[PDB]
Amino acid sequence: MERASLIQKAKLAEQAERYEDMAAFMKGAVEKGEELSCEERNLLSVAYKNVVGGQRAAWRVLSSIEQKSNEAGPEVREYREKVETELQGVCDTVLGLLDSHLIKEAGDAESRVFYLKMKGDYYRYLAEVATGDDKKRIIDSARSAYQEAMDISKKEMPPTNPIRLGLALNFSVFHYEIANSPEEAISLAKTTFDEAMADLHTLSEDSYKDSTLIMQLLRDNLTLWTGS
Amino acid sequence: ERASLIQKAKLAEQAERYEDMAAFMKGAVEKGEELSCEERNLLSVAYKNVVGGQRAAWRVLSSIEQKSNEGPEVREYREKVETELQGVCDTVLGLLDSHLIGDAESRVFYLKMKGDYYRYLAEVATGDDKKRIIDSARSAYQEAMDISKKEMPPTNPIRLGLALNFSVFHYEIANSPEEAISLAKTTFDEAMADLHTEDSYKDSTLIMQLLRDNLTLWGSLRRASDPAQ
Repeated sequence: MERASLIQKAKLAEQAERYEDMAAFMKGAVEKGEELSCEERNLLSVAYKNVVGGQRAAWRVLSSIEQKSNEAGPEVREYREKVETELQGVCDTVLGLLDSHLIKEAGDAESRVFYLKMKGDYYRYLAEVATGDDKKRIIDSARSAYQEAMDISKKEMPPTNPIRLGLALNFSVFHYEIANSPEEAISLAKTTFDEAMADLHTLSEDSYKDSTLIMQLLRDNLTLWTGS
Repeated sequence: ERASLIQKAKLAEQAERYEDMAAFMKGAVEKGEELSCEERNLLSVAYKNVVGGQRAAWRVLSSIEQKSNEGPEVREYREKVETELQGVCDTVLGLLDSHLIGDAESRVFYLKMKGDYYRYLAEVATGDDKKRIIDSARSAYQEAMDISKKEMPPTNPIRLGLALNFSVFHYEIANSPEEAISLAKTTFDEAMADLHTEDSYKDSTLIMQLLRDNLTLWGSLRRASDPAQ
């Protein structure tokens, strides 16, 4: 069998910063149809986060140029469309993996939340580029994925859990940027922060590291969305 | 069309999409037309980044492969990366040889680029082949050095860049650390001499700084006397 080899190669690709290869290896490993361990889920996420991150960054540059020139010819639109299409291909691939293999009405709650957060994240990336037609559905598919994830995490995981914090952080970004609900973004972020803060002495070192890093991102967004 | 491919290559540079940038520049070249100064740099920037990423990865994987057996996945994947890297170098050398040609200034530039890409093949070549590739890199650089020395000022950034890379070739590839250091100091001392002199100062000085860096890396600067502390 080559599942273990695909996973070993994905770890090598991570060290070599070959994220497209990392994503492909993890995709193939998922497709062997066995659940992923904690380590393996993170490899899947790291890989696609980086792949899509690069496409999004590029799309932003190109879209920004396209808009500021509309008072550099058809080339900007054509190339922005190429990048956009490619990006959608990645999100569709990731959502295809989540729906066909990973998300299940079964198993522990953390991994359930992890995949639904991932589902919200990738529908949110589709929403970043979508036009009014697709937009509404997509925004809503992102909202339900996050909301379902939020409901589980709130009942099953501590407020200091990094998957829970990460979920809240991203859902608040969704509110601010995508849904155009800056109030619930600010509110969710403050609430998340304060609830986690109250529970910090229950966390000992090592877990405190992971969680305070995400709490620092919440504080940063809050300061940005308001004042220092 | 050609002008569109060049416009798209500029956009790809801004979006940091170097594989796309390389492909657009390849297509623009393929259309014969000599490249302007700006266009040559776009070609170089694109492939420098593409191959840079493959080299960095190859470095990591080869390093793991060597430290480890002192596991077939490492070899297989290192081979995949290596093969892909060779494909890029072969593509670039194919462009240089196929659509090479005009003037002395630009002739240096392409021969330097020819030396650079044969040097990247040498970074991974095994034996019978490695030894030949090293010479194709050496002649490309040497021919370019001879032109630059007779036609360009010692402050010229293409000339400085060529010297810098040829000296790297000597230390790393040819295992001639003596001429690598000789060449690198000679190059920086000859440029330092005529520094005061349009105004491309900052352009040139950046490459001078790389020569001192790589020389300090190979004691540090000049002799040491008692440091007051």
